[PDB]
Amino acid sequence: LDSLTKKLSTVMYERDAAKLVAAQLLMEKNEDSKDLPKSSQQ
Amino acid sequence: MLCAISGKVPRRPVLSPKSRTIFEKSLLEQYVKDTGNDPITNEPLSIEEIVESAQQASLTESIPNLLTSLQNEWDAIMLENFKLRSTLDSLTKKLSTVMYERDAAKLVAAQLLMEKNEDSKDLPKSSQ
Amino acid sequence: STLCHHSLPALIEGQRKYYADYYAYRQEIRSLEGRRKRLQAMLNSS
Amino acid sequence: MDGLSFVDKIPDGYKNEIDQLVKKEFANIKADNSVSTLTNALYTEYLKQRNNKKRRTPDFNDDDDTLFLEEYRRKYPRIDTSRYIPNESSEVSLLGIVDSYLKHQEIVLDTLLPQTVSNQWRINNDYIRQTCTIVEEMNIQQRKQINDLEIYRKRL
Repeated sequence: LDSLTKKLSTVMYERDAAKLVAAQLLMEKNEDSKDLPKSSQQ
Repeated sequence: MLCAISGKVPRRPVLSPKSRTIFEKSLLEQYVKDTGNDPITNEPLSIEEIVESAQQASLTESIPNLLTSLQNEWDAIMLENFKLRSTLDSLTKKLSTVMYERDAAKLVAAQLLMEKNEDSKDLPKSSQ
Repeated sequence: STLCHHSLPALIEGQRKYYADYYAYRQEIRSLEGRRKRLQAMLNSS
Repeated sequence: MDGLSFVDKIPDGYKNEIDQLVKKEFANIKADNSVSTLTNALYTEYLKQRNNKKRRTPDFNDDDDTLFLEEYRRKYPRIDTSRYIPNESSEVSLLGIVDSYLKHQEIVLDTLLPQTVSNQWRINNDYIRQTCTIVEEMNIQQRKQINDLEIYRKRL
């Protein structure tokens, strides 16, 4: 019970830690979209 | 002060010399006869390797030891272990939901690492 | 054991985050070092 | 893998937005004897095996099997008075010494709580210094990038 609860805890903490990677990465990808489109227009 | 197999408070505690963990004598003697090794650290251990007062105030209303106390002990043993089997089945289902969403998030980062750096590279190529 | 495991995984991912940003900084330095040469060649024609 | 926790000061809407991205990927990928048999059946049914309460039930002017029942009541009362006589001789003293044993056991648990609390703070304390240093390296990288983007347009 306790040995997989360590596997449950280490996964769920790392899942939300890896989830924060996407929130950072999606916002930077979005900034590179509007930067290039306003530049390539002009 | 407790036993490291059952969760008892031992009456004749014995300690092992390969890993110092205090066990009750009957439980540690049973393990070495089953598989001759220390239960915690899985190291070689025998019965001769082991190295050898608690008061419980009986209740004033001590028939009940035959009827009422003995039924409650085998009820609490039965309900707890069944609830513990229900606890072990649910976490192995929740282990599967943990790793699948973890591998789902790995494919997000693997997809988005190709998206971000090429979007930044196209900004560097835009200057030329 | 969580923060013991959280320390071990994040300390290896920090170097990979920086070295990715380090190599991205070297490529942007090449565009800056080259664009100034074309402006430096403007006074050569003058 | 590298997600800053202490540094990133991440809204709840970003947690909902990132979870939808994870959920979209989730949609794509899509030893005993017979005592164990009795204990599992009794817990699954939730029913307990009945004990004998016949000794409370016994009544006067009844048959030969109930004559065995009333003599059973006499042996139980003599045992109950003997068991009560030991407790009286012992006094509370015996209940007192077991209470002192419980306070010593309870104190050992509280010390294990401080040991784990001290160590989990130390793991966080090491992580906090790494996050602040990873902040300045990322911030200097962003400042150098914003210089290069502005300069390349200015040269051209």
